Amino acid sequence: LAAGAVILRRFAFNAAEQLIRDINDVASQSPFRQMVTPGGYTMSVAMTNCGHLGWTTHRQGYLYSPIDPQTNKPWPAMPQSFHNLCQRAATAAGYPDFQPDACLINRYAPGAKLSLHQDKDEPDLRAPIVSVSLGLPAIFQFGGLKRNDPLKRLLLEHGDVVVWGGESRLFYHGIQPLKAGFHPLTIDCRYNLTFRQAG
Ligand SMILES: O=C(O)CCC(=O)C(=O)O
Ligand SMILES: [Fe+2]
Repeated sequence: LAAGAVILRRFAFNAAEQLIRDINDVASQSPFRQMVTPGGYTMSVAMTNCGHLGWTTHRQGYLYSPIDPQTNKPWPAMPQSFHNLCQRAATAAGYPDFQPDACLINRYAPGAKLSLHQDKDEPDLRAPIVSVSLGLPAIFQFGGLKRNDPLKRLLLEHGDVVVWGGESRLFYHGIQPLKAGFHPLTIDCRYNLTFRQAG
């Protein structure tokens, strides 16, 4: 249960293969990299971005940049497959006007994890975030408006799309260590795309 959240399991099943081809295309321009947090610690999840803006870590904290700090070049353009799926999911969830200008791409290797955090780097917290999972299943955990609220667990599997809007948009959340396994399309990892209106 998550007020404001719209869970569309297997919604992206049909576009999965194409999405994976485009993730590889994006990674060819802006390679996956394990960003270092302001405290000086390497994240276990590997990331990259496509679209006008990209989420990244900085010395002063977190922020969106139109330039890839590693390549010093713009992030790859938002592929059509990405925009089309996000549009259908957003509209289906009730957000037909949602127009993302950034897509953070996370890659989870076996054991990779993402500790509890809030996504508050966006200008308007009223705009939802569309999440698309691919490959191996992962346990998504979330709490409440506070970092010490009751944590709930939700398994996200290949093709699962969740539109995080309303109150859920501000919930603390994370991903538990990815259990080892095999998937025909991603082999041994999980991918997650999150579309955001960062501009
Ligand atoms: O991988 C996930 O399902 C969570 C992605 C996320 O919330 C983020 O990276 O900010
Ligand atoms: Fe997040």
